[PDB]
Order: sequence, then C-alpha cells, then structure tokens
Amino acid sequence: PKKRASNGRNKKGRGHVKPVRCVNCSRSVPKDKAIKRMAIRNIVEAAAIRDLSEASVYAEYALPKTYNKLHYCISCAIHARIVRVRSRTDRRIRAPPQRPRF
Amino acid sequence: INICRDNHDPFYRYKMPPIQAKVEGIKTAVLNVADISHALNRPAPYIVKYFGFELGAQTSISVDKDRYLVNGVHEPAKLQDVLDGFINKFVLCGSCKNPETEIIITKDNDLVRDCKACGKRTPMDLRHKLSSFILKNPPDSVS
Amino acid sequence: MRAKWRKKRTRRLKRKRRKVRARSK
RNA sequence: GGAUAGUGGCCUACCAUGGUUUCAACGGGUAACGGGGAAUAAGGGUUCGAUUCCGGAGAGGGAGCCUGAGAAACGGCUACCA
RNA sequence: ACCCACUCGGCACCUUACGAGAAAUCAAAGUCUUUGGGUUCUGGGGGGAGUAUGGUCGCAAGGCUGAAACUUAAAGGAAUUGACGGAAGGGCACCACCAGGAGUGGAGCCUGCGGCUUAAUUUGACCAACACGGGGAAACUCACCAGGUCCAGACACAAUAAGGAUUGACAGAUUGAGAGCUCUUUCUUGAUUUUGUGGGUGGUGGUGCAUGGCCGUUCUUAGUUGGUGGAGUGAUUUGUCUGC
RNA sequence: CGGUUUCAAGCCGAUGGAAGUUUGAGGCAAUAACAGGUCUGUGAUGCCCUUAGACGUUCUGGGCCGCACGCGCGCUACACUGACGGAGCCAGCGAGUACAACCUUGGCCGAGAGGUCUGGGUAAUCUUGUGAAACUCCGUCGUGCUGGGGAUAGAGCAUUGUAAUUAUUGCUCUUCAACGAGGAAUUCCUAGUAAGCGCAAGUCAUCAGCUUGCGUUGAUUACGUCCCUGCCCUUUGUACACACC
RNA sequence: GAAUCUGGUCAAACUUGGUCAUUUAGAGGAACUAAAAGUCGUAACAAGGUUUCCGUAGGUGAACCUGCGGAAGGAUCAUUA
RNA sequence: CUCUAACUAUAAAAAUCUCUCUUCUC
RNA sequence: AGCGCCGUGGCGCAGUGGAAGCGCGCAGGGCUCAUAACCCUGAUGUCCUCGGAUCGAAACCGAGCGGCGCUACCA
Ligand SMILES: [Mg+2]
Ligand SMILES: [Mg+2]
Ligand SMILES: [Mg+2]
Ligand SMILES: [Mg+2]
Ligand SMILES: [Mg+2]
Ligand SMILES: [Mg+2]
Ligand SMILES: [Mg+2]
Ligand SMILES: [Mg+2]
Ligand SMILES: [Mg+2]
Ligand SMILES: [Mg+2]
Ligand SMILES: [Mg+2]
Ligand SMILES: [Mg+2]
Ligand SMILES: [Mg+2]
Ligand SMILES: [Mg+2]
Ligand SMILES: [Mg+2]
Ligand SMILES: [Mg+2]
Ligand SMILES: [Mg+2]
Ligand SMILES: [Mg+2]
Ligand SMILES: [Mg+2]
Ligand SMILES: [Mg+2]
Ligand SMILES: [Mg+2]
Ligand SMILES: [Mg+2]
Ligand SMILES: [Mg+2]
Ligand SMILES: [Mg+2]
Ligand SMILES: [Mg+2]
Ligand SMILES: [Mg+2]
Ligand SMILES: [Mg+2]
Ligand SMILES: [Mg+2]
Ligand SMILES: [Mg+2]
Ligand SMILES: [Mg+2]
Ligand SMILES: [Mg+2]
Ligand SMILES: [Mg+2]
Ligand SMILES: [Mg+2]
Ligand SMILES: [Mg+2]
Ligand SMILES: [Mg+2]
Ligand SMILES: [Mg+2]
Ligand SMILES: [Mg+2]
Ligand SMILES: [Mg+2]
Ligand SMILES: [Mg+2]
Ligand SMILES: [Mg+2]
Ligand SMILES: [Mg+2]
Ligand SMILES: [Mg+2]
Ligand SMILES: [Mg+2]
Ligand SMILES: [Mg+2]
Ligand SMILES: [Mg+2]
Ligand SMILES: [Mg+2]
Ligand SMILES: [Mg+2]
Ligand SMILES: [Mg+2]
Ligand SMILES: [Mg+2]
Ligand SMILES: [Mg+2]
Ligand SMILES: [Mg+2]
Ligand SMILES: [Mg+2]
Ligand SMILES: [Mg+2]
Ligand SMILES: [Zn+2]
Ligand SMILES: [Zn+2]
Repeated sequence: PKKRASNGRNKKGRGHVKPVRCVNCSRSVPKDKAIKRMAIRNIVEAAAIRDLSEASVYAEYALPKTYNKLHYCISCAIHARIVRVRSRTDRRIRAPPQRPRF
Repeated sequence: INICRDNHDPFYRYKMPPIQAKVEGIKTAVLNVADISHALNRPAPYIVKYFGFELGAQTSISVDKDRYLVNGVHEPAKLQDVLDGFINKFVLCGSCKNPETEIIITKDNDLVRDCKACGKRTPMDLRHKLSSFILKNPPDSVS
Repeated sequence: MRAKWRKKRTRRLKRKRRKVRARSK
C-alpha cells in the first residue's frame, strides 16, 4: 500500500535533491530522507565542569561549546535507538518529542 | 587405464589415466588430476573447476599441495563422465580429435583451442564458465 | 526471484546467440 | 483513328504528366460467393448465412471457337497440361 | 524591514466525510448506475515473455516495435486476527543467568531404557520417555514361550438317543506327572447333554489415528469472556487502556 | 510511626508483637487445545479379529533377570572435618492379629542372623520415649591405594517361602579390584530451606539403593538483571496461518 | 469452292533459369512447461541476519555480489530539542 | 492573563528441513 | 658402478640429543526436538635391521637393508 503520505521523503515538489552522507553507515542519502540532528553540547563532560574551572587561568570563563550537524542514515539511526518505531496512528505526529528535559 | 575418451574405442591413440576419489568427512580428494592435466596440456585447475561447473557445488582447489577436494557424493562414473565432457569440449580438436590441445589467447582475448597435428585454432566455446576460468588465469604463466 | 538478474540473463543469452550468429555468418 | 451492338487507353499512334494515399491507398490474409436472412435478445447489441428467394460464378485447369436473337455453351465443339 | 486586513498565483500542510473507494486512504482517487465538460495513450487470469520472430534505430553495449504453441486455477490487492522476527519497548522465572552452594557426567554397584542375542528377552511411553505403568514380577501376576489341560461354547432350532444323547475311572503302558489326557481292557453314570446351524461369552486380542473416563502438558503464568453500546460492509474491533 | 507517591494505588525503613515475603507451605485451580498417553483399569466401549489342538481359562517349566556396546535416574567411597574400638544418648511422621495368624515386650539358648517360652496391643495403654542415625567424648589407626574404599570371587551357618539354581534375604570368615574430586556439558537451589543423616509407610509371603511422608545436624551467596533459555503484555513488518520444524 | 499456305492475331502450353509463398525433412544448436523425497547451497518473506527493489556495467558453482545513480514498495512521516 | 536551553557511547558466528489439512446443521 | 635424500598411526609435514609428534583421518561422547558446524575423549604404531658414543638414543655417529634425485652405459 502506502506507508506514508509523504513517502517518508519530504520532497513533495522538488524533482531531485543533492545527496548527503551518513555519519555512521556513510551511505549516499537524499538530504530530506536524511534524519539528522544538532548534537549540541558543551566542550567538556558535565562531570568535570567543576574541576577544569578551577584548574585554569582566566577566572569567570565561558566554557565554549562544540557543535556538529550529524547526518544519520535510516538504518544506522533506527539501529542506535535514536529513532523509535511507532504505530501508524503514532507515526504521523511530526512534532519533536517535546524538549527532552525541562 | 582409459584410452583418453569414453565413447571411443581405438587401440592406438594418446593416453589419459582415469581419475578417482577418496573421502574427507564430505568432500572427495581426486588423486589423478595432475597427470591427466599433463596428458591434456591443460592445468589441473581447469579440470577441477570444470568438474564443478557441470556439478554445482562448493569446491576446494590447491595446486601447490596435492589436495583437490570436490564436495558431493559422486560415484566414479559421474566424475569420469564430467571429465569426458571436459576433454570433448576442451581437450580434443575438431578434425582429428587430438587429445593434446592447448588453450591460447591471441591479441584479442579470444580463448581458443589450439592443436598440433591439425594445428587449427578451433573456435572455442567462450559461452561456458570454464572459458572465464581459463581467461582469469593465463596458462602456465598465472597458476 | 530478482527480475534484475532475469533481465540480465536474457540480455546475456541474446548476446551469446548474437555472437554465435557472428561466427556463423 | 481502329475496334465494338454501341462509350471509354477497349486497342493503336502522336503527344501532355499525371492518378491514389494515415479520412487506411497498395500489398498480405480470408476454413468469405454478396444479399434476402438465421441464431441470440430489456435496450444497445454478437455470431452464422456452403444451403429452398434474389442476383453473380463454374462445369478438371487455362485458353480459342462456329452456329445461333441470345454461348465464349461444355449432356456443343478446337487445342495443350493433368 | 516589519505587524495588521484582503487577494492573485505556486509547493504543500491540518481537521473532516459531506462524498467515493476492494480497502489502505483521497479535498481529489469528488461532483460515477441519479451511468454522458473535451480530451490523446494504455490493460483484459498467471506463466510461457518484453521471449521468439521480422523490421527498425545503433560502432557496440542495446533501445522502440512485438507473438504464438504450450501450461496452469489460481497468481495477486487491500485488509483480519494469530504465529513468527538474531525487531522495538514495559515486566517477569532459581523448571533462566548472575553470586555462590551442592552435585551428575570420572569409579564400582543397583535399577530403567535403547541396540545385539536368543523361543522369548511380553509390551506402552523417545521439556511433558528412561527407580514410569507401584514394572522391588522365584509360581502366578503374564500380557512372552515349549508344552499339557479343560469349556467356564449360554439360548433357540434342528440332531440323535433309555436295546444309551453321554460323562467319569483302579491298574499297565503313555504322559513330568499321582492328567482315564491317550490307548489296552472293562465297570460307572444317566437325558442335565452330544453334532450341526442360527445365534454367544471370553479375550493385559488389535486399533488412544474411532471414543469415554482419567489424569500430562500447553500454562502457575496472568489469562478468558459474553449482553447491550460505539467504531468498521464485513472478517473484526472497543469494553481488556496513556501512565504509575 | 518516619520516609516516598499526580499525594492515589501503594512501596521502603524503623517501633511494637508470634506472626510483618499473599505470615510459611501446600491442595482446589480458567478458555481453548494436543491427532500426547492409556482399549494393559474396569462389568467403559464402538469396530475388526479368534472362539475349540483357541488369542478364553487353567497346570508345569522356561522367559520378563541375557551381553562385542551407548545413554539416562541413584548409592557408597576416593580418606585426617576421616576411619575404627568402645562409651555418652536427643525425634517426629506412621503402623500393628478375625474367621487369623500382625505389633513384637520380657525371660531363656546361639557369636550372629536367628530359635523357644510366655506377655500385653484391634491400639495416646502394648511395641514406644520406636534409646534412629548422623553427632559428641576417650582411646587406636598416622597421609601409605594403608585399619579409607569393599565392589567382586570361595566356604559355611540361619530364616521366609509349594518352590531361592541364574548366588531370595540375613549372618560368619577369606578375597580385597576400580576408585587420587573426575573432558566436553548439564541439574537442583534463597531459610529451618540446600546439604548430610537417619526414621517410618506404599509396594510386602520374603526382599530395597525405590519411592511417599517425617524428623535430626543445620548452611555459603543474593535479595538483582534480561546476557543465555523461555514466559506475559504492547507496538511493529511478514510473501508465515500445516504457523521458523 | 476444299487442300496447302503469306501474314499477323489471341494466345493455352513446353523448355530454361531467376524469384517468391507454403508445407517439408534435417547433422547439429539453443529453451520452456508439467513431473516435487534428485544434488549443492539458502537468494527471498522479520533489520532473511549485508534493507529491499530498479536502471546501468563487470564478475561470479549456483543462488547473487559488486560500482555508480536512483525509489519507499522501509524499519524513519517527527528536533523552532 | 507573562519562559526560549542542555547533552554521549554495542553491532562476533546462527547453515537447513519431507509429513496430515479433516468436515456445520432448529 | 658412486654420491646426495628418506624410512609413519590409514595420508602431508616435522623436532630429531628427555623417548611417540600435530593437521587431516576414524570409534565414541558432548550440543541441538534433529543434522551439520563446532566442542571434546579416546586406537592403531617395532623413525628402517644391528652396534658405538650417552644416565638414557627413534634421535650424534657408525657396518648395513629397502626405496629414491644425478653421473651415464662408463674396456
Ligand atoms: Mg510495507
Ligand atoms: Mg524522514
Ligand atoms: Mg487479395
Ligand atoms: Mg462472409
Ligand atoms: Mg449464399
Ligand atoms: Mg444464386
Ligand atoms: Mg437462332
Ligand atoms: Mg467454356
Ligand atoms: Mg454456362
Ligand atoms: Mg450443359
Ligand atoms: Mg454436343
Ligand atoms: Mg513548481
Ligand atoms: Mg496474458
Ligand atoms: Mg509476469
Ligand atoms: Mg530492434
Ligand atoms: Mg524473581
Ligand atoms: Mg512447564
Ligand atoms: Mg535447563
Ligand atoms: Mg553460574
Ligand atoms: Mg550424593
Ligand atoms: Mg557417573
Ligand atoms: Mg558413566
Ligand atoms: Mg528385552
Ligand atoms: Mg526414575
Ligand atoms: Mg518400583
Ligand atoms: Mg520378586
Ligand atoms: Mg506359571
Ligand atoms: Mg512361569
Ligand atoms: Mg486371555
Ligand atoms: Mg479380559
Ligand atoms: Mg480388542
Ligand atoms: Mg488418542
Ligand atoms: Mg492456566
Ligand atoms: Mg455491537
Ligand atoms: Mg474485549
Ligand atoms: Mg506513611
Ligand atoms: Mg499458597
Ligand atoms: Mg499422539
Ligand atoms: Mg496353547
Ligand atoms: Mg525388565
Ligand atoms: Mg571402615
Ligand atoms: Mg515419643
Ligand atoms: Mg587396602
Ligand atoms: Mg565405606
Ligand atoms: Mg552421609
Ligand atoms: Mg499481502
Ligand atoms: Mg500462506
Ligand atoms: Mg495466325
Ligand atoms: Mg547438501
Ligand atoms: Mg539466506
Ligand atoms: Mg551478517
Ligand atoms: Mg537482500
Ligand atoms: Mg533457512
Ligand atoms: Zn548510517
Ligand atoms: Zn585441432
């Protein structure tokens, strides 16, 4: 039948898109069927944020943050549990899962 | 000892010895592949891999150490007949049916039967898997 | 099955019959 | 012009370059004689029509024929092929 | 450049069914049996097969075109609830592990199986069979066997027959036998029987793959449902469920 | 009562009490199924078969108990926490004779198993307080396949039983093997539990390593997790629906 | 006014070869059906244990894999966390 | 009828199967 | 006629100075409802015949046997 209205692609009127590559499986993947994330994080692990702070010159520091736009294939992403299989009546909800922490 | 063919009963002609099989666990080691190989001017891998091609089962080939294992339950008649298909398709030439023909590549990659008595370049059945096998390993130079 | 390989097999058989023609003509 | 009961490239002679076509020509096939009709049946329709009626066509295959108003006749002929 | 209000055109999106669909769904897949805005091209079961063949284009790889014989009753679409999933998640079990404990498999013996053997090693079980059928049986029990008996063959009909339907038996042989089973010989007994048939009991005889009944397991887990009532044409589903 | 919970269901710790894991264990225990087993339990039986030299029944005897082998329940040992001579002396389940031979006490002979005379008991009286083992104490053995181990091979003595050979069972002596903790793998288990140890009762004429219960000595290590093996619920895809065999 | 016979004339027909249709054997060559207890592996249906499938090209006992491009018929309709 | 923030990381091998398919009525 | 090689448990190689070696064989067991894969445990032997060396020689050497690879038909 039809798995999805958008055919799990989200192209819908673009003819073609230049492919990107997965971070993990490293496959050529259409940029829209290319589930991807902002793995925003501070430069240091949350555990040692104390020690480093008093282990350094230049008090009242900023503690920079490292960023990356990670492109995940379908297979790797579904494998690493970062995307969850869902019921069809549950699949369609495109809203992000409501701000993991608050 | 065979007269190098099956449906051919002369008293004078070039000779081939029969091949046999011993058991391993299961896979049969064939004792007499190098001698027939030298009697047909064709390397042993062609014999073994042709037998496999008409057979359709996993096989093991090791020319440096004489352990030619072909997997399956094959009575003497079956493998001697597959090798008969080998010699008729490969070893013997057209006109005189010479049991010594070499396999030669011209400037084109036309793998061809070449003889000595009639000496023709018999149009080879490149439409067989053993043709690709032979072209993969040039004779007496990549073995 | 894999109709990929069936189509390729048909193409190869046609190629072989064409080359048999080429030798025979 | 000839020829024909009489038109007409019917045939000839001199010329002229034309005629037909995707609106299906020409070629191929037709276990097709065409029709009146038959079967079938809400209506629309599908198939069959060698065969009682109509026409047309044949007398083994082609040709040629006198006679006769009317014949290219075949229970009339001239010839070849079978 | 922004916000408001309206709109034109474009990709789309959310709800809904008002329709329509084989449904999955679709704002067109609607305005389609209440059958008819105009429109070009396609397919008529699956294979055989995009195959053969003849073209055609091509340097070639190959494309466009394109069968039939034959062969089969299904192939197939959506959709259902189960089963499955080295798929995901939520909880479980000492018939799972972990921590360890104690052992089994090593030794001998006993018992139970299989296979070999013999007449037979009677047989049924192959997680839920195997110290089980109380299967720890010297007879039996017994279902195995070499033998020996006996009828515990009703009832009915026919059948004989009181000058005998018939049974029983000391002794010898014969049989282990002290069995009158069999004989040799005689005596006893009397109408219950005896011999045929119709019909009949017994059968640890066969068939648990004909069955009951019984208990085993599935399965000690948490699972199972119907009456309205709703959601689907239905098969069904919900009630049985988001969480804790 | 104190924690912990949208403050709800409840959960955790402590106090108190015998009992604070559903107090402990059990037994009753759903729908639907299986081609599970059993006709060998029946006087439950269908159907088929045999029914007189019988597959019925009975009598004898042989057989169910044999062995080039393998696997699977168990028992005793592989020794020093031991074994052995003696002493010390704690239990609970039970059971036990009628139309007949049970429970055995006590006293007598035997070294023993046994045998005799009596005695009570149809059962809280009698066996009984089953004087059970394991266990403890005091001696001996001294790390040696040796007093561990005792299979097995000889001879005899007893008892039950119509009948013990193919050793019934018990006893006496001699023989004393293999056994040095056991490959791959696998089973069981969380508290009076595991383990050892015995007792009883079913089977029983007579025989237990069997089993059902009972009690004795009395635990290391948790108080968890889905890694293996499964299970339950939910989601999900299936071309599976004889269901991953 | 017959025979014979000049011409042409319609022209059947015969030979000769070309050319075609249909049957037609045919050394040998290459396939497909049905037969489901042949053999080797297990390609696929689940994430089929390397996602499938398609076009293309090479190789590969066989399945198929491989490189490049695709599509969801996928196992993702989903990051203004 | 007034809120816009945190966050991690496995992928070892598993190949296969010839069974019977059975019936619903007041 | 002489020199270089060898002497298996069923087969291929090896260490030959502590005395029967592994893979592959095979009998059996383990695993799985089942088969394989795997896991493991076991059985065959006179490193050729006889001596020297050595505590001990299959083994270092030798006084030869059987078989091989060259010289090459060597009056
Ligand atoms: Mg799908
Ligand atoms: Mg997506
Ligand atoms: Mg025509
Ligand atoms: Mg017609
Ligand atoms: Mg007509
Ligand atoms: Mg007419
Ligand atoms: Mg007239
Ligand atoms: Mg005519
Ligand atoms: Mg006429
Ligand atoms: Mg006429
Ligand atoms: Mg006439
Ligand atoms: Mg556009
Ligand atoms: Mg079709
Ligand atoms: Mg098709
Ligand atoms: Mg073409
Ligand atoms: Mg638990
Ligand atoms: Mg169970
Ligand atoms: Mg287990
Ligand atoms: Mg463990
Ligand atoms: Mg024990
Ligand atoms: Mg053992
Ligand atoms: Mg054992
Ligand atoms: Mg037996
Ligand atoms: Mg048992
Ligand atoms: Mg018993
Ligand atoms: Mg007995
Ligand atoms: Mg008896
Ligand atoms: Mg007996
Ligand atoms: Mg009987
Ligand atoms: Mg009976
Ligand atoms: Mg019966
Ligand atoms: Mg049954
Ligand atoms: Mg239950
Ligand atoms: Mg309802
Ligand atoms: Mg419900
Ligand atoms: Mg409270
Ligand atoms: Mg309870
Ligand atoms: Mg059964
Ligand atoms: Mg008898
Ligand atoms: Mg027995
Ligand atoms: Mg002792
Ligand atoms: Mg007491
Ligand atoms: Mg001793
Ligand atoms: Mg002992
Ligand atoms: Mg003990
Ligand atoms: Mg489907
Ligand atoms: Mg199906
Ligand atoms: Mg003329
Ligand atoms: Mg195979
Ligand atoms: Mg596979
Ligand atoms: Mg893999
Ligand atoms: Mg794939
Ligand atoms: Mg498979
Ligand atoms: Zn990836
Ligand atoms: Zn030749």
